[PDB]
Amino acid sequence: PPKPFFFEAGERAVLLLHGFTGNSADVRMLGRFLESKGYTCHAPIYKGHGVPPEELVHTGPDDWWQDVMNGYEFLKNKGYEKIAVAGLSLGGVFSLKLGYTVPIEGIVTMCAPMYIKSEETMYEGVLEYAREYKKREGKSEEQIEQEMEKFKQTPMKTLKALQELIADVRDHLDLIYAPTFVVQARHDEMINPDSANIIYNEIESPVKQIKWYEQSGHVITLDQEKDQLHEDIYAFLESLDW
Repeated sequence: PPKPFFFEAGERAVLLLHGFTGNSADVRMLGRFLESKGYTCHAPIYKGHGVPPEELVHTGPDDWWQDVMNGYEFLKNKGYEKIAVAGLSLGGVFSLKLGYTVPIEGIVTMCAPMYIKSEETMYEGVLEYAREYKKREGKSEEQIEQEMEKFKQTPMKTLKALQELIADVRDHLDLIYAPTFVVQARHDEMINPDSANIIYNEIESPVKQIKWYEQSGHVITLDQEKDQLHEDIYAFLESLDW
């Protein structure tokens, strides 16, 4: 079972936020890299994540946002005065939201969506995540088929609220002034990659960058360009005033 992590290293702190159906392991290699460069990092786990998929469908963005805000306060309460945030997929949407809610030193958004899909299609992605989870538990083909039949007997009501969240943060991009680095996979199989241009062009931040990765998929932290990604994020964070 994944756990949140807290990697102590230096005075600069980074909150690391995972994606929908993800967990802290999606940002753990980035956390260890930043820790080796002097950055303290903390990654929460959202409610219903890092646990059986059956639990995910009774949670929604109102819950996950509380984990995000508690993760920010965690850092504050441990003595960190300045905090940057980096987020993957839905985590990048929450990074932006935190950026117009509380004091933030810098924002890194990685493959954050600014367009949505149908609720059916989003539930299809939850079903596929549940299948992979159960495959990974080492369940039999027959056992997985029985459990998935039953999983289907329960709607995930909060998918509309997740659509509303993305739309809402998009509409508030003009409130963002913190230095921001927009990261996007050119060929992203899960979201519209033009999302990155929406973020870059609509924030008000005088210090902004965007970088495209040509050989990566959506979960960019775990893909083949992660080492260059690490160095690019480090370079961005070292450029801030702190």
